[PDB]
Amino acid sequence: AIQRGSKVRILRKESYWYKDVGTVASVDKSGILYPVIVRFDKVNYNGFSGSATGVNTNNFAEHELEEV
Amino acid sequence: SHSVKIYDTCIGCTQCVRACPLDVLEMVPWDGCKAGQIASSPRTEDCVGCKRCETACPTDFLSIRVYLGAETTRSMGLAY
Amino acid sequence: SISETQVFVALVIALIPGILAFRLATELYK
Amino acid sequence: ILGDFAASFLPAILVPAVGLVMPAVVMGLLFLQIESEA
Amino acid sequence: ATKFPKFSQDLAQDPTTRRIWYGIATAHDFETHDGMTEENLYQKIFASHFGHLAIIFLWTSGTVFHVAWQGNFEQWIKDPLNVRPIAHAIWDPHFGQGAVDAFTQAGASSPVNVAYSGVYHWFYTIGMTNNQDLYQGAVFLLILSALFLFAGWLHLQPKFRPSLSWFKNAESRLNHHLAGLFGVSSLAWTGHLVHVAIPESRGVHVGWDNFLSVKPHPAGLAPFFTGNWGVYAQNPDTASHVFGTSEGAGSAILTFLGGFHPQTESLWLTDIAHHHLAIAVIFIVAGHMYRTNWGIGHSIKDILAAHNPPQGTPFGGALGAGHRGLYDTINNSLHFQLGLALASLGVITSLVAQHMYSLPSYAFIAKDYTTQAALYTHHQYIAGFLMVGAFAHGAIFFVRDYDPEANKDNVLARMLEHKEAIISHLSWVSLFLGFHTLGLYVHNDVVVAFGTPEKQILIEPVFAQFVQAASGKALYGFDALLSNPDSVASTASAVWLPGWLDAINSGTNSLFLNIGPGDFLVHHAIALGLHTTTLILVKGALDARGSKLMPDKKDFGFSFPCDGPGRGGTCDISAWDAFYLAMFWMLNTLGWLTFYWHWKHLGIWTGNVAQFNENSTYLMGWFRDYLWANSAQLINGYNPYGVNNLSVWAWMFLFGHLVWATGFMFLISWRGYWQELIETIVWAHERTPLANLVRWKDKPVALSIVQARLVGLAHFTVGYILTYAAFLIASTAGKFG
Amino acid sequence: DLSHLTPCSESPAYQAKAKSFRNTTSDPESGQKRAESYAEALCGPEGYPHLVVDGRLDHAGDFIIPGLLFLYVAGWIGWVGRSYLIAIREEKDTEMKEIIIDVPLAINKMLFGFMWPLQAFGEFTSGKLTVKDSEIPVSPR
Amino acid sequence: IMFLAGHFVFAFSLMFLFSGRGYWQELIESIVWAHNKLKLAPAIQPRALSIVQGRAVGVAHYLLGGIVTTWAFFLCRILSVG
Amino acid sequence: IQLTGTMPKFGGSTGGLLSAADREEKYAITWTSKTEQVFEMPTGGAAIMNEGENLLYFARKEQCLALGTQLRTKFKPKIEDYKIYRIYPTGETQYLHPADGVFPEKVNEGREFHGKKDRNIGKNPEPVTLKFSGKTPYD
Amino acid sequence: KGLTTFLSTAPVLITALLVFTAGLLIEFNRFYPDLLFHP
Ligand code: CLA
Ligand code: CLA
Ligand code: CLA
Ligand code: CLA
Ligand SMILES: CC1=C(C/C=C(\C)CCC[C@H](C)CCC[C@H](C)CCCC(C)C)C(=O)c2ccccc2C1=O
Ligand code: SF4
Ligand code: SF4
Repeated sequence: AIQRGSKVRILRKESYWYKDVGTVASVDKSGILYPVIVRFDKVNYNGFSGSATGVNTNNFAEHELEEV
Repeated sequence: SHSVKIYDTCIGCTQCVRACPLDVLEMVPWDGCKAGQIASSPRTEDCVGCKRCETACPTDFLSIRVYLGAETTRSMGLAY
Repeated sequence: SISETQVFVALVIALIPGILAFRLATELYK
Repeated sequence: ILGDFAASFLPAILVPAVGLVMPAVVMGLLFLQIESEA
Repeated sequence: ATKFPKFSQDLAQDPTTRRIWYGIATAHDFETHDGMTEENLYQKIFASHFGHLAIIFLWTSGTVFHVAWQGNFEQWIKDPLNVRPIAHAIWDPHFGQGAVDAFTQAGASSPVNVAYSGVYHWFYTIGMTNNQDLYQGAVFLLILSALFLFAGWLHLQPKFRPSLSWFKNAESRLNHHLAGLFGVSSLAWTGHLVHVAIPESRGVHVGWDNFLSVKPHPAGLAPFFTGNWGVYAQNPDTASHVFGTSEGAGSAILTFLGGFHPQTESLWLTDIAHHHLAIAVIFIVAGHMYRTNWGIGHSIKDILAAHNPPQGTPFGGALGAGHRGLYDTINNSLHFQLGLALASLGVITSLVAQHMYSLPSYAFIAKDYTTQAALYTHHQYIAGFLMVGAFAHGAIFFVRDYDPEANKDNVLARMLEHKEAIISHLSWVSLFLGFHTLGLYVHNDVVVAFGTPEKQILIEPVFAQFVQAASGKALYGFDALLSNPDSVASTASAVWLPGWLDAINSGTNSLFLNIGPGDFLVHHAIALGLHTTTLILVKGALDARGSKLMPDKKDFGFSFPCDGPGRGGTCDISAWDAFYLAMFWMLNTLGWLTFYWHWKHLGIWTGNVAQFNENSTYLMGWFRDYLWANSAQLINGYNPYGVNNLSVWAWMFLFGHLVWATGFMFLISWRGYWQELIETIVWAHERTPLANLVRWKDKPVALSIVQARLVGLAHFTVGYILTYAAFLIASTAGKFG
Repeated sequence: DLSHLTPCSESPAYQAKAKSFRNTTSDPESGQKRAESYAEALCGPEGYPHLVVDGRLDHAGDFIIPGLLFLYVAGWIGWVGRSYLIAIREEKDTEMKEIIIDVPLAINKMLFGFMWPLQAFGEFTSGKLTVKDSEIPVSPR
Repeated sequence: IMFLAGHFVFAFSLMFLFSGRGYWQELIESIVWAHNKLKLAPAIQPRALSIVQGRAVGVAHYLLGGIVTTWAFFLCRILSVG
Repeated sequence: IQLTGTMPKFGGSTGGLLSAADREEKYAITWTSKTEQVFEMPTGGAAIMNEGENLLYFARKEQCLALGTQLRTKFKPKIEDYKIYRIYPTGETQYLHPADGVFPEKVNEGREFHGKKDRNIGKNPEPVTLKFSGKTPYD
Repeated sequence: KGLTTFLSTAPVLITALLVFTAGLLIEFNRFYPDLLFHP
């Protein structure tokens, strides 16, 4: 059910968007641990101090997600 | 000596190695990533603990993680 | 007031926790 | 200035001992303790 | 390869000066010592307890020995309201003639210090009369300290080292602590009161020679066994009783008036003895609660596991699993026990401070004003220390002792489940107190400055005045539950009421002070201070294990500097930030309440209560009529024209300012500036002639980040207490001295 | 009954102060208007008006009327802010009109913000005021 | 009034000077959830002030509060004795 | 081994080797350049890359890689052929920075997994599990 | 056209709002001064 553009909620506790909903940019079909690239509306804390920009996408696994 | 531990949520973007100022990190081949590589920290006895590698990591929580431990004359970065 | 000898009596009494504090501190080190 | 209390000469001995002599002894001994190798 | 520190080998191979500083600060953290088991941990803590009790008993022995030796306990008992108590003599090689002449005080011929701890009143109340009774007490305390030292040395020997099951025997420890430490000790103090203190208050010397001969009551131990206990309350002390002598004295050893002694302005010693016997009985009964060896009793685990509201209860399963997982979480974790102990001790120390000023238990201590000020401030600052340490050890328990598997969906887990709802609502109540307390203070400041003090928002604290009237104060005219004589509580068999009502409705004591609009705002400042200090402390205790910016905060432990400048900047994110940032808020709150106590009591003791009652509603009255007005005799302790007896207090005032401002150096300037400076100093040492012969064994580095936060915190704290103790003591001793 | 607090007219410390009340505005009798307006309050021994806060009537003007007025105004401000914040979400460019405020929407939010408690009760009973604990970001324990 | 105001701003400076960013980021994280509970999430995500900006705010408040205090003290002294 | 190199034309500074360089360890960087240009030392000031191969000594590894970054970036001839050594006062030389001959940001076979955890960073053991042992939760 | 977007920015509108609110409060305390409580 995980396909590109489907809105999905994160189940990683340590993630910035734990229990938050983001869209799927791409899913990798090769044998990698975290194939689902998920892009979010909000931005992460990542960056240096004083940086106005931050990342808003990450790779996740299948069991780390749920489709809404 | 500090402990630089690299976890399996690594995209192989090599930003930690280019951000490292004392050549602690390097890239090894890895079958578990799309980029085909993961970071490793062989000469972690040279780690000062600046966490520039942790700054440059683009994962939601950092795949590379520095644990400040015992302090040596290289961890302090002392010219004297 | 207390006497002059009572001060020296209290001092040599105070050597008994003086020695035993040294004995406890070395065994707490071990 | 000596006091009217009993054994007034004991402040004249113990106060320079606890303020000068044994702190010098404790800093010397602790210096030798914390700076000795092995 | 350095033998110091022995307990940590990571710090032993440190080639810098951080090794010594961190071996000092990690010496008492026995849990992180190398090669430390739990069985050795508990025994080392057990022996450190005995060493600490011996330190307490030696400190008490030194206090009593300095009252006996170079104090004036013979002269003070004759005139307790005029003779100044002497703590100890001064032997200073640095004194000139002016300081020797100034410190030759209290009827002495030597430079002496005036006692402000007020143990003179305590000793006079408990039965001490001459210097020999103090000397025998000091010698007995020396023997007791030596006994505790030998016990601590003995319990490190492998024959007498207790097992781990003995240390975690909570049921027996609680039984012997309530029955024996709290009940037998209170019963023994009742025995001292009815045997020594009450007859010495009535002129009857007892001593250790006559306590088997002087019978405490005319009907001795015969009404105790028959049951007619009223014989011990038949002839109470007359209101015309004079303390320490037989005229006006009664014969009853357990009276129950509940008022104040008309001469000493303190509670009756027979009242104190009756209270102690009552609480000794209750503590012994409470000590017979938990099962140890004889089958009957309680087990704490069954009480905790049975305490969860089931289904069908109107609250339902709101607590989740309830309290299961406790008695393993609490008993395994020493930081949980330490935090609970420090919280209980801080609350009861706050109660000691709030009760020894309004209900003095020592003879002529209400009229020694500087002793009251020193005692209240000393106990409230220590209560703030204990309370902040309680929350710090709660944070330590979460970061290194909390197991989410054992505490699964219990009360402790569900605290962390909504851990930031608490932080958000505590932030809301902190802002709700702060914005409006500062708004009313600034409004009052502006309208008083604009010549219109009648435009002030003056709010009468009607709820606390209703509480005062409910306790029996007829001044506010509420006529509620003890103020009127025709209430169900007033018409009861309460025989404390004839003493309590004229003790509370007389303005000559500190019992239930008159409160007005200047007491409402300071109380809300106090509520702001406790709520905000609780906000830093709860916020760091619940975010100790980790949170959104730093998920793995438990891997670095309790006390780490930062996690780098990445992720936006991560300064003060360890759970040690809670302690570090809450020492400031605790000190600010204790400053607020001790300024409140000191200014209100200075208005009371001077006899002009209107100054506080009109000037405490705005902050310039605080700044002028309390700080500037009462610092006058303080800063004139030494001037170009001479030296007063308060010259040491002016010197401590300036010393506290210097240490407090030196703390700003460690708190504002940070590490790498100083590391870059020490590198140039190292170059200058190694490149100059005749000093490069002297080489350091350890490489001089700057103080680390947590170390310097701690050093600036310690400077801020030590300067804070030193300058306020100097200002307090000199302010209320240059007037009432 | 607050016997310690006397009315300012019967208090003989307020009448000494009320002669020397300064004028605040350009109106010459502003001090006399303040003196007559503050006489209905309760004055202590200082001669200054006190406010009794327990919700009683004949002293509700001290706190209850200003408190309810502030609660209406603060609920207006918070409800118009929440309405604007909700309205600018679901239109795919929210930071730019978070930083540069869309005035024609903000005016329509503001002038229709008088009926804030009715809309607050409607959103509370409808369940659209409070987000459920599942659909919300929570920090790690 | 300006004397007391400068004392306030000098004391206000030490919150920024003494503390660090990682306390306030976590406190703002606690506030963000309470806003999320009532649909009050701002589009511009609230961050704590950066470390350099925290130092800048602290030193600007320190200088402002001290200088306003000394200005008020000097001017009110010299407008009474001069 | 034995470090055949000539020193850049430097006027001498105060930021260079201290007493611990001849007693604990010092570091060296050797690089070959086909032109003569001006570079900035981490020691302080500017020195001259003379024609041919260069050898410099520093007190720290970070100074050597701060020089190596200046040799790689910000130069038009784009010097990558730099080697970093560690010299103990006994005389032993350890070749450090390009161990495989290739830069660490480029992947190479023959390098093994160091510090790699086959687990998520959130899937770490609690410290309460690892009480009273030498093991810390990142092992 | 680009000027109205600048006037619709956060500082310009917050300054206009604060000046309007302060002016309303000042004009109220001029015409109706000294309101410590509701009579
Ligand atoms: C901790 C308790 C305590 C404290 C704070 C003081 C403090 C003082 N005493 Mg001492 N003293 C004490 C215990 C105490 N004493 C007891 C129990 C006795 C034995 C009966 C005396 C006997 C005594 C004499 C005879 C004299 C003083 C004097 C002094 C003054 C200077 C110290 C000095 O030179 O003599 C210290 C000399 C000693 C023999 C004390 C030995 C150490 C005692 C027993 C307690 C140990 C201290 C502490 C618990 C261990 C270190 C703790 C560490 C963490 C700091 C100072 C006012 C002098 C004075 O009056 O000058 C004006 C003086 O001549 N003291
Ligand atoms: C708490 C302990 C204490 C004690 C008992 C003293 C005692 C004294 N101080 Mg000192 N001092 C101390 C702490 C103390 N100091 C500290 C902490 C500070 C730093 C703030 C100072 C700052 C200070 C200054 C700057 C000066 C004094 C001086 C004096 C002397 C004044 C007597 C006089 O009128 O001149 C008579 C002086 C003498 C008779 C000379 C005494 C020299 C003795 C006999 C030598 C003993 C030799 C001994 C074997 C070696 C030292 C002890 C050894 C165990 C290490 C006297 C020896 C003054 C002085 O004269 O300097 C010596 C002086 O200039 N002190
Ligand atoms: C009846 C027997 C008995 C009694 C009297 C004690 C006594 C004590 N035990 Mg112990 N215990 C016992 C048996 C007993 N225990 C049993 C059988 C167990 C085994 C399960 C334990 C296991 C045990 C542990 C594991 C520990 C203790 C410790 C201690 C000490 C507690 C600290 C202290 O001194 O505070 C004394 C404090 C008070 C008396 C006052 C408490 C606070 C009061 C109630 C508040 C009000 C104060 C009041 C206003 C008075 C003010 C004073 C005045 C100046 C006005 C104390 C000496 C500790 C230790 O080693 O210490 C050396 C500790 O580590 N015990
Ligand atoms: C729509 C705006 C809005 C709303 C309704 C809320 C509502 C909430 N906030 Mg607040 N807040 C906001 C904006 C808002 N806030 C902003 C702008 C700030 C930064 C200064 C904060 C920072 C903040 C703190 C630090 C705290 C709250 C708290 C709270 C709660 C209690 C109310 C309170 O303490 O007010 C306090 C309000 C402020 C300190 C500032 C409010 C500024 C104005 C009044 C907001 C409205 C004007 C807005 C800028 C423009 C409106 C849009 C317009 C174009 C239509 C409540 C859930 C507390 C909480 O968590 O309780 C559960 C808490 O501790 N808020
Ligand atoms: C309180 C605090 C914060 C939080 C501060 C925040 C979130 C700032 C809040 C914004 C305020 C409301 C800006 C108000 C000041 C304006 C510049 C004044 C004009 C505003 C107009 C509306 C009048 C930090 O981020 C911080 C970072 C590093 C060290 C210390 C601290 C620190 O102490
Ligand atoms: S902490 Fe600094 S030196 Fe250590 S690996 Fe990371 S970037 Fe390199
Ligand atoms: S910076 Fe982080 S994500 Fe990028 S290669 Fe290094 S460890 Fe992997």
